[PDB]
Amino acid sequence: AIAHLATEYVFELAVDKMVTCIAVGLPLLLISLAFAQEISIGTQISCFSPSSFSWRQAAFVDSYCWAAVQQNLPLWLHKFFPYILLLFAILLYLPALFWRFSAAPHLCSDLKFIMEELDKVYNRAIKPIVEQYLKTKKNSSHLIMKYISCRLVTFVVILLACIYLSYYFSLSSLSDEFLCSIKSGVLKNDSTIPDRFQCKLIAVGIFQLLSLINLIVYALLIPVVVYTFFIPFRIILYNDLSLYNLFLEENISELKSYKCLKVLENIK
Amino acid sequence: AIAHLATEYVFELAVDKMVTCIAVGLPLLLISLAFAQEISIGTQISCFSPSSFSWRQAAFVDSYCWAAVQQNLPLWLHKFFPYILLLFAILLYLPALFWRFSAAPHLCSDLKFIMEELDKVYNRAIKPIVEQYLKTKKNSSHLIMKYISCRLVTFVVILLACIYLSYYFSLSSLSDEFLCSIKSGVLKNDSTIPDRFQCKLIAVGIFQLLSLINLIVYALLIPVVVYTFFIPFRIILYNDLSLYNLFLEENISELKSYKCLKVLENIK
Amino acid sequence: AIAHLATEYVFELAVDKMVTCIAVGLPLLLISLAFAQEISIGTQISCFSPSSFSWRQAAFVDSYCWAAVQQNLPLWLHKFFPYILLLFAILLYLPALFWRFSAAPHLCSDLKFIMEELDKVYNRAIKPIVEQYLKTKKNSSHLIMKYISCRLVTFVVILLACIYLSYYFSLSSLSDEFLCSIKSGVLKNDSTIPDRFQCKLIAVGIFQLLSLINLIVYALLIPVVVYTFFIPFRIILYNDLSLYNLFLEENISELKSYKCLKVLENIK
Amino acid sequence: AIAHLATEYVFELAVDKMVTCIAVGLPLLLISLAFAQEISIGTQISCFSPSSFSWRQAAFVDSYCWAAVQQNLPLWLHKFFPYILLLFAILLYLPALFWRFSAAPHLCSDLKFIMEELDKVYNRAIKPIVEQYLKTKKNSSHLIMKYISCRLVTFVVILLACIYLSYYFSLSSLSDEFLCSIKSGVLKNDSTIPDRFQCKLIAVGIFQLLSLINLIVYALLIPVVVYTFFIPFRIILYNDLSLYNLFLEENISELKSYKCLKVLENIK
Amino acid sequence: AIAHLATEYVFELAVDKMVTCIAVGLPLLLISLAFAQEISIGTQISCFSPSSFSWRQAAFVDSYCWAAVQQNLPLWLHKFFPYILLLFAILLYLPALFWRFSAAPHLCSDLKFIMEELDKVYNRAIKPIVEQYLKTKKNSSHLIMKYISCRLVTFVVILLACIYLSYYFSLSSLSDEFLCSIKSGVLKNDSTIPDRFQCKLIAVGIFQLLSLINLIVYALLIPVVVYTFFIPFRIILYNDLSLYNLFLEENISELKSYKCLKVLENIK
Amino acid sequence: AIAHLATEYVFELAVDKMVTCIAVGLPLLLISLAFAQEISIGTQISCFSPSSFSWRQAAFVDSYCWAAVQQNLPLWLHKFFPYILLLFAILLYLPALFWRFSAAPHLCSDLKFIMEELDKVYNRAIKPIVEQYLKTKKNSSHLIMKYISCRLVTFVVILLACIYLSYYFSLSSLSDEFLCSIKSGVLKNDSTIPDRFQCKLIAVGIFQLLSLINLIVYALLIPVVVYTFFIPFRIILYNDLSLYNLFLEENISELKSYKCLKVLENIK
Amino acid sequence: AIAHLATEYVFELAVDKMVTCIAVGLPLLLISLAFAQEISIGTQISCFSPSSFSWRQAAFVDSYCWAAVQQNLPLWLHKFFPYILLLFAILLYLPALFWRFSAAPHLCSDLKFIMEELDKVYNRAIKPIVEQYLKTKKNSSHLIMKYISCRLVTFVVILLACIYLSYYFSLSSLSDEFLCSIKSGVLKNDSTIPDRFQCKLIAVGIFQLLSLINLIVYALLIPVVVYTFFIPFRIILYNDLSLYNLFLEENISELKSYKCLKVLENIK
Repeated sequence: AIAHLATEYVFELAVDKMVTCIAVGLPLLLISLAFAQEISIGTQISCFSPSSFSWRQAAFVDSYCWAAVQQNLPLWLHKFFPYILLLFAILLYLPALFWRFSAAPHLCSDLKFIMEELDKVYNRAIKPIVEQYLKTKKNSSHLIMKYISCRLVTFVVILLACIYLSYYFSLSSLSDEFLCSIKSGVLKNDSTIPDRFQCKLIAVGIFQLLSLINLIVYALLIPVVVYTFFIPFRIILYNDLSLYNLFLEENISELKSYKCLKVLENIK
Repeated sequence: AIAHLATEYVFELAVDKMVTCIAVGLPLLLISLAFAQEISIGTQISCFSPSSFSWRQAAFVDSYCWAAVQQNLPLWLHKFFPYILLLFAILLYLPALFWRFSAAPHLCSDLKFIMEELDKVYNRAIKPIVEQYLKTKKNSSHLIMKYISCRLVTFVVILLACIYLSYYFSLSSLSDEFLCSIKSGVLKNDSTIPDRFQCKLIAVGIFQLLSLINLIVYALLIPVVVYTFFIPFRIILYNDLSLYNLFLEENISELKSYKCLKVLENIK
Repeated sequence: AIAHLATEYVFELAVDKMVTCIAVGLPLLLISLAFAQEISIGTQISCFSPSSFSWRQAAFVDSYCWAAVQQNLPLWLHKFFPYILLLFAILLYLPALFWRFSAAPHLCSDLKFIMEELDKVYNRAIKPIVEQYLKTKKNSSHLIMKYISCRLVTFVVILLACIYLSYYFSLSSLSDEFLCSIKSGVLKNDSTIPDRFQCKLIAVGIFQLLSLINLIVYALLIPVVVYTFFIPFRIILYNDLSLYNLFLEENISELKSYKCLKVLENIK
Repeated sequence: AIAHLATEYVFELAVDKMVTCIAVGLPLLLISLAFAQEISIGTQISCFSPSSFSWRQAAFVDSYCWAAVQQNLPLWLHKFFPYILLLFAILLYLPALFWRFSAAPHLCSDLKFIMEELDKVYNRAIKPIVEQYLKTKKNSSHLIMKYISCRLVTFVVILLACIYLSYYFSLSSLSDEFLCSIKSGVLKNDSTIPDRFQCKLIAVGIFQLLSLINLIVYALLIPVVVYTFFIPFRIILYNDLSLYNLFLEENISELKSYKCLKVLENIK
Repeated sequence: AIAHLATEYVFELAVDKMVTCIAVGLPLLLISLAFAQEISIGTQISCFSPSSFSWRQAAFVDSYCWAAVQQNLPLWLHKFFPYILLLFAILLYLPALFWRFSAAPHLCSDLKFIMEELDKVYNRAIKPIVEQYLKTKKNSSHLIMKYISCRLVTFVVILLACIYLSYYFSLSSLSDEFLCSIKSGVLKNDSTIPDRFQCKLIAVGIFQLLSLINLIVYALLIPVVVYTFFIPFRIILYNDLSLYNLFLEENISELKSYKCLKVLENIK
Repeated sequence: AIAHLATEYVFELAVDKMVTCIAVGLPLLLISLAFAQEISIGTQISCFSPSSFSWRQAAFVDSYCWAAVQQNLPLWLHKFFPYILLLFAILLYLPALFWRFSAAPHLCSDLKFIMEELDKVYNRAIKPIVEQYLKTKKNSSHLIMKYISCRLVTFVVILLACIYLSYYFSLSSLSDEFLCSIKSGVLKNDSTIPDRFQCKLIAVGIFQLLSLINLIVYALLIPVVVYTFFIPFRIILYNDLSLYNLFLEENISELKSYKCLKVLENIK
Repeated sequence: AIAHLATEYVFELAVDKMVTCIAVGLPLLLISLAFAQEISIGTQISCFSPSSFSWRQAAFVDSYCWAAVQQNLPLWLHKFFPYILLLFAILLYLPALFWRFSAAPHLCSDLKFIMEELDKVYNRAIKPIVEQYLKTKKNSSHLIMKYISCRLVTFVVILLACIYLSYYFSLSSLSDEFLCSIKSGVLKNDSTIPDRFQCKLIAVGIFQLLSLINLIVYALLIPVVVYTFFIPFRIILYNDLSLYNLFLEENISELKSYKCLKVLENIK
C-alpha cells in the first residue's frame, strides 16, 4: 500500500513550491504511514484487564480508557496526534491556497504583459511603456506584502510545529503508559473491578519517532523559508519590482527572445 | 487513507467560493476523520457486561444500548453527531447550488455582453448602449436579492452551526457515560441481568474535540461572510450595478483591453 | 468514506432537474449513510441468548430471528427499510428516464428549429413559418400530457413516500423490540432453549431518524412539484405552446440575438 | 455502497432498449442488493449446534449443511438463487448481444443509405432508386425474422422467469428451515452429535421478497414486449419494410430535412 | 459486487469473436461467482474437530486436511478446480492471441489492398491486378492453415473441457467428504487425536453446479465451432481465397461502393 | 477477483514480445492466484498447539514457527516461494527494459531511415545511399550483440527457473511438515510446552502444483527462445544486417510501397 | 495484489533514470512485498502469554511489547525497518526531484537552442554563434556541479544504505527474539504476571531476507553510479561542455539532420 501512496508523489517560485510541497506533503505522508501501520497492528490502546474479565469486559476497559484520555496533558496529545499533524498540513497549505487566489491572478496578467512588451522590444530593435510601468511598481508595496504574508504565515506555522514537535517528542518517552480508572457511576462501587487499569498507548512509539523525523525536516526547512526573505539578494535593444524581477527569473524559461539575447550577451 | 482524502483537496467571487468551499469542505473533512478513526478503534460504544455474560450477551447490551439512546438529550446528539455535521455541510452547500442555477445563467450572459461592449469601446476609441444598460441595472434590485439570499442563508446556517456546536461542545464533557437498562419485555423480570449497564460512548471524545475545531473555524468564518454584505465598500475612451461592478472586478482577469488601459492610466 | 460519497454530489427545466435530483439523490444519500453506519456498528440485530449458549448458538438466534421477521407488521418494514427507500429512489427516477426517451428527442429538434428561425428573423430584420408552427402547437396537447405525466407520477410517488414515511416514523418508536421464538421443528421440544428470545433491531433508531429527515424534505418538495403545474403562471423585428414557451425561457441562455434584443428592448 | 451502484444507472428502438435494460438491469440490481445485505449480515445459514460444540464444531455443521443442501427441492433453489437470477440476466442479455452482431451491421448501412437518398430527394426537389429498394424490402422477410427472434427469445425468458419466480416465491414461505444430518461416514456412529441439526437459511426472507419485486416487474414487462409484436400498429417532393419504417421513425431525430418538411406539411 | 463484474461484460469474424468471448468469458465469470460466494461463506473446508480441541486445534485440522488433499483423485480436483477453469480460459484464449499476432497483420494489409482496388474499379467503371492477386491466393494454403489451427486448438480445448467437466461433474456428487488423518510425525502417537477427522469440502456443491452450466454451454459451443469449418458453405463493373472472401463478407460494412452496387444489383 | 486480474491480460519482434510477456506475465499470474487463494484460506501455517494453550498461545506457535523457518532447506523456500517467483518475473523483465533503453532508440531511427529511403526508391522508379548504409551494417556486430544479450539473459533466467522449479517441485512433496521447537530463552525451561510442535505449511500444496504449471510453460518456452538464435534461418526498382532484415520483416506492415510491390512481384 | 503492483512498473540520461528508478523503485517494491505478506500473516509480533491470560491479556502483552521495543538496539530497527527503507527511497528520490527543478529548466532551453542551431548549419550548408556559445560553456563549471551533486548525493545515500543493510542483515539473525517485561507501574507488583514474556518478531525473517536482496542490488548499483563520474570517458558542414555533449548524445534521437549526416559520414 505504501508504494501506492508514494508513487503518487514520485510519478509561483519552484523553491517556494518545494517548500510548500514538502511542508504539507511530509506530514501527510507521515500520517499515512502511522495509519498504514496502525491498521496492521490493529488497536491503538491496550489495558491489563483482569483475567476474570470477559473479552468485552476487557474491550470495554480499552475503549473506556481511550475516551477517558480527556478526563496528564501528554496523554491528550497522543490520542489526537494525527489530527495535530493534519492541522499543520492544512495550516501550511493555506498560504499557498490564499496565494493562488489573492496573488496569482494579478501576477499572471502582469507577467504576460511584461513578456509581450519584452518581445515587442526585441522584435522592434532587430527591425518604454513597460519600463514606466515597472518603475511604478518599484514605488508600490501592495504585492510584496501579499508574498511576505504567505512566507510569514508558513514560517510561523513551521515554528509552532517545531516547538510543538519538540515538546511532544521530549515528553513522549515518559508518557507511554497511564493509569485509567473506570470505576464511575454505578460501577464506582464494584469490588470485582480493580481501582485502576494500567493502559499503554501502542502508537506512541511510532508517533514519537515520526515526530523526530518531522522535527528534523522542519528544522532544515526553517532556514530555507528564511532565505526567501532576502529578496534583494535572490537580467541593450524590497520593492514590488524586486518581486516581479524574481518572478521574471523564474519565467525566463518562457522568454524565447531572452534566450537568444542571452547567448549574444554571453558572446559579447 | 487520510492522505488519499486530503490530496483531493490539495491537488462567483473567489472569496465567496473559498467561504463556501471551507464551510462545506471542513465538516466533510472532519466527518471523514472521525470515521477513519472510528473504523480504526472498531466500536462506537461499550457497556460493562457482567463477567457471566457471553460474548453475544455482552454484544447484545452494546447494540441494545446503542439503540436505547433514543428512549438525556445530549446522548441523542452523540449518536447522530456525524449526520448533524453532514446536515450542515448540505445546508451550507444549497446556497451555492441554488446560486448556480438561479443566478449563474443570468450573470454569464450579462458579463459577456458587458465585456464585448467594453472591447468594442476600446477598439473604436483607438480607431453608449452598454452604459444605458448598466444604468438601468442600477435601478434594478432583482439580482442583488439573489446574492443576498445566498449569503444570508449561509450566514444563518453558520450561526446555527456555531450555536449548535457550542451547546454540543459545552455539554459533551459531562455526557460521555450513561446508564442503560435492557430489562424490557420478558427480560425485565430476569434477575441474572443487572438493573442497568454502564455504557460509555467512545467517539464522544473525538467528536467533542472536532466540534471545537469546527466551532473556531466557523467563528472566524462569520465575519468573512459579514464582510460580503458591505458591497459598496467592496474601475476615458446597494444596487444590482454595484454587484455587477464587483463581478467585473473578479473578471478583470479576462479583460485584455482593460489590462492595457490600466497600464496607460497608471502611467498617466 | 462519507466525503468520498458527498464529493460526487458537490464536485429539461432546472427546477425540475433539482426536484428530480433531490428526490432521488436524497434517499440514496440516506441509504448510504445507514450502511456506512451499519458497517461501523457491525450487526443489524441482537438477541438475548442465554448465557449457556455458545457463540454460534447465540449467533443462530440472531440470524434466525432476522429471518423470522417475516413469520407485527412494522417489524417487516424495519428489515426491508433500505429497499423501500431504494424503491422510492427508482420510482422517482423513472419519470426522468421516461422523459429522456419520450420527450427529449421531440423537444430537442423543436427547440433548435425555433432558435434557428428566431435568428433568421433577427438577421433578416437588421438586413412567419415558425409563428404558424408555434400557433399550431398551441392547438396541440400531445407534449404537455407527456410533461404532466412525469410531474404527476413524481408527485404521486412523493405522496406515497410521505404517507409511508409518516406511518413508518410514527410507529417506529414502539417497534424496536420483538419477541422471537426459535422453537420450531425438532427444537420446538428442546427445554434448554427459552420459549422466546428478546431481540432488538439495532438500525431502527437510525432509520427512524432518517425517515424524519426524508419526510421533511419531501414535505417541502411537494409544493415545489405542485408549483410546476401552474404552467400559465410560470418574451418587434395550458397548451403545448405554453410548455414550449417555458422551455424557451430555460434556453434563453443559448439565444445570442435575444440577449442583444433584450438590451435594446430594455433601453427602449 | 448502494449509491455507488445506483449512481452508475442514474448518472435499436428506445422502448426495446429500455425493456432490455430493465430486464437485465433489474435482476443485477436485485442480486447486488442481496449480497450488499448478505455481507452486512455475515452468513447465509445457521444451525443449532449443541451447546457442547466448539466454535468450529458449530461452524462445521453450518458449512456442512450448506453443502448438504444438494443431498426438499426448494432448498436447492435457495442456495443457488443468485445464480439463477444471474442466469436470467445473461439469458435476457443474449438477444441484445446477438442483435448487435446479427442485425446492427445490416441496419446501420441500410438506414444511412435511406437517409442520404431522402436528403438527395429533398435537395433535388428544392433545386426513385431508394423507393425501388424499399419496395423490394417489403418483399423480404429476412431482417424481420431477426427482430422477431430477439423479442421472442426475450419474451420466452421472461415467461420462464415469471413462472420460476412464482414457483420460488410461493414455496419460499414454507422452506426457510430444514433438518440437516451430518452423521455421515465415521461420524455416523458418534453419539455426541444429534441425529439432525435444525438449520435455517438466513437469506431466504430477502430473496423471497426480492423475487416478488422481480416478478411484478416482469409481469408488467410481458405486455410491453408483446406490444412490440404489433409492428403494423406501431411518414411530396409484417414485412421488413414495416421494420425499416419503424426504425426510420426512431431515427427521425437525425433527419434534418424531414424536420423542415414536417413543419411545412403541418402548416399545409 | 456481481453487478460490478457483469456491467463490464454488458456495458476476425463476429461469430468467432463471440465463440472466443464466450469460451473465455464464461469460465472467468463462473470462477468469479465461486469466489464471490466463497468469500461470503468464509472457508472452503471444515473438519469435525473433537469438542476437546481448541479453536486453533480445530483450525489446524482444517488447514492440515486442506493441504493433505494431495497425499481419492477427485479430492485433488476439488482443491484446484478454479485453477483448472482458469487454465481452460487461458487455453481458449491462446488461439485468439496467437491469431492476433500471426494472422491479423497479414489480413489487415490484404483487406485494405482489396478494398482500395475494389473502390478503384467502382470509380473507374462509373468514369485486373487485384483479381490476379486473389486468383493466386486461391492457389495458396498458408493463411487458411493459420485459421484452421486457431479453430482446431479451440475445438480441442473445448472437447477436453467437456470431457473434464463430465468426469468432474459425474464424480462430484460422491466425493464431497473424505477422511483426513493428521496423525503424522510426532503426533502420529498422540492418543488425544482421533485416527481420522471427517472433513467436508464446502465449495464442491457450488463447483459441481457450475461445472454443469459450463458443460452445457461448451456442449452447445462445440457445433458452433464445427460450423466454422464448413468454409465453402459459409458477392459487373477450401482455399485461402475462400477465407479472404469470408473476411470480405465480414468487412462489407466498410465497402461504401459495394453498398451502392448492391442496391443497383438488387434493383436489376 | 480473478476475472478482474485476467481481464487486464485479455482486454521488438512479436514472438519476442510474446516470450517476454509470457515469461513475466505467467509467474505474476501464478503469484496472484496463490495470494487470492491464500487470503481465502486465511493462514499460511498451522501448528498443533496443545489443547491447554490459549488462542494466543496457539497463535504464538504459528507465528513463531513461521519465523523459525530460517533457524531443512526446502522449508526456507516454501516461506519465500512467492518472492522467488517475483524475482524470476523481474529478472525476465530486465532484458526487455534494458532492450527498451539500449536498443530501441537506435533501431527506431534506423528503421525510419530505411523505410523513407525505400519509399524514395519506389517513388523515383515509378517516376544507393541506403544500400551502402545497410552493407556497412553487415560489417557491424554492435547491435546484434545487444539482441543476443537480451535473449541470452532471458534464456539463462529461464534455465535457472526450470532447474529451481524442478528442485522445488520434486522436493515439495516431502517437506510439507516440519517439527518446530519454540523452547528458546526463558521458555526453553518451560515444561508445560511440548518439546516440538508439528507445524504444516498450508500453501505448499498450492505452490507445488503452481510450480509444475510454471515448469511446463518454461520448458516449452526454452525452445522458443532458442529458435530466436537461428537468425539466418528466421525481401528491382549472423550480422547486424540480418537483424535489421528481421526487423524489416516485422515492420513490413508499415511499408505501403512494399505491399504494392509485393502484389506486382507475386503477379510477375 | 502483487501483480496489480508490478503491472504498474511493467506496463536526463537513461542510465541515470534507470539508476534512480531502480534505487527508489526497488525499496518501494520491497516494502510493499513485506506489507502484502504482513497483512496475510496478520501480526508483526507474538508473546508467550501464560495460559491463564485471557485473549486481551495476551493481546495486551503483544501490543505492550511492541511499544516496549523503544525502552537491544537491533530491536528498535526491526520495528521501524519499513520506514528506514522508505527513508532511503525518499532520500534517493531527492536528487532527481532537485535535479528536475534546479537543472532541467536550464538544460531544456540550452539543448533546444543547440539543436536549432545545428539544423540551421545543416540547412545552410546544403543551401558560428552556437560554437562560440558552447566554447564558453567549456569554461563554465556551474551546471556540472549540479550534476555532480545529484550523483554524489545518490551515491552517498547508497553507501549509507549498503552499510545500514549490512549491519541490519548481519545482526538480524541473532535478534529475532527478546524478553519483554510488562511489570510496570501498579502491575510491577502483580505476581500473576511472569517477570518477562518471551516475544518474537514475526517479520524479521522476511525483512532480513529482503535486506539481502536490497543489499545486493545496491552493491551492484554502486559501480554504475561511479561510472557516471567518468564523464570524459562517457560527434564538416570535466567541463560543462562535456556534460552538454553527453546530453547531446542522449538527444541524438531528436536530431533529424544528424541522422542523415551520420549515414553520409559512415559512407564517407
